[PDB]
Amino acid sequence: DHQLLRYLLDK
Amino acid sequence: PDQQTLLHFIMDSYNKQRMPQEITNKILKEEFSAEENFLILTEMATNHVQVLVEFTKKLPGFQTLDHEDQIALLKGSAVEAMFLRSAEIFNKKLPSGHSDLLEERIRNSGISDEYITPMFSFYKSIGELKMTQEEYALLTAIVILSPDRQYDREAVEKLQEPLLDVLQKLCKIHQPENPQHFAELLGRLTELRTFNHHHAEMLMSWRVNDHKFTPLLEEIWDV
Ligand SMILES: CC(C)c1onc(-c2c(Cl)cccc2Cl)c1COc1ccc(-c2ccc3nc(C(=O)O)ccc3c2)cc1
Repeated sequence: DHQLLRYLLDK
Repeated sequence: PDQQTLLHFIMDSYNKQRMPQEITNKILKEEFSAEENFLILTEMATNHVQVLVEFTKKLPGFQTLDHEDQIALLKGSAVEAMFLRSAEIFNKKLPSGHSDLLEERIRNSGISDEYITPMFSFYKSIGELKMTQEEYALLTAIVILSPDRQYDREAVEKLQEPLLDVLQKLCKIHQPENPQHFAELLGRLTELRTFNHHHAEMLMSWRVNDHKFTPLLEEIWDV
């Protein structure tokens, strides 16, 4: 649902 | 200062993530027109969201929180955190913020006078508080870790209250003559909430006049 925010959090 | 070490790495975090000079130079360097002003503001915002995420990550025990509530907090504080950081630029006249030219661009980017007026009235009021970088940093941290955002509220309070206490102390430790100063700050936060509705209307106006944003902004603002 909120893929880009997840990606930034996990990076 | 029982354990003011948390303030150490908060200011470390607050100074860690930064907007590249090459990107902020555009505020000064580029043409001044409605379209270019909008594009520069969009680029600043989408870059700042990334700075925001890296700041939030570094916050005490943010990564231990529930994953989908982490999103809920990022989405809930985005506009407010950008207003606060932009306030800081105007208030402290941060050189790389190019505040007079940043203001020119905000005042000619398709925003209604209805929103421009309280925006700059807010900036002036917060400036008159004469806040330190540690105050800006802690307010930003407090705003991000708000338990009252849409979509458990309890574990957010466990992370926030420690920060509220540190801010409470620094007021009594760096403004002994005004014991309404901590209350003053918290009052401006309520004024900060007012811009959530304004911003939703700004986005609507921009969208019906064929402005698009970035994927990242589109996600964090639900566009
Ligand atoms: C998406 C665009 C059109 C937009 O929509 N509403 C607002 C909007 C507006 Cl117009 C006002 C308030 C809030 C929002 Cl969301 C904006 C532009 O918002 C900004 C966001 C961030 C910054 C910003 C943040 C950090 C910076 N750091 C430095 C640095 O040197 O570290 C330099 C410049 C910076 C600029 C400026 C405007």
